[PDB]
Amino acid sequence: MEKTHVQLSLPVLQVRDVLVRGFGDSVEEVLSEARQHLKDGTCGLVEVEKGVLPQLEQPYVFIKRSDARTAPHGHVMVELVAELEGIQYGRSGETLGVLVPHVGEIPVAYRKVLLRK
Ligand SMILES: OCCNCc1ccccc1
Repeated sequence: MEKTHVQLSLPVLQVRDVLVRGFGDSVEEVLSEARQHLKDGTCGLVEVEKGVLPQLEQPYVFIKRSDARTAPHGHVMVELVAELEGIQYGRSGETLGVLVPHVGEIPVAYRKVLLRK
């Protein structure tokens, strides 16, 4: 029943509000946990600016733009890419943000994406 892509609206969190600053301790774990939280509706997004990544925990999970032509509704097509110690696991387009668990923080916006699953 699982489609290749799912439309999600992700809460955009300010980095200083985030209570759980990463998904886990290895590349494989963070990707796994990020995908589960995305399915459960408990994933937030932090937009990357100077100073943001040092305030979060590695490995990082990024959502990156996967294509240039399809934004049905306002949902940019994205895929997950993890980073640890300067090495990325996946190759994709431009970063839309870094994913983190969402545990009830108040967002500043919602970001519509079409997530490749
Ligand atoms: O083992 C999967 C259970 N999820 C634990 C968790 C992680 C981050 C925020 C809230 C809860």
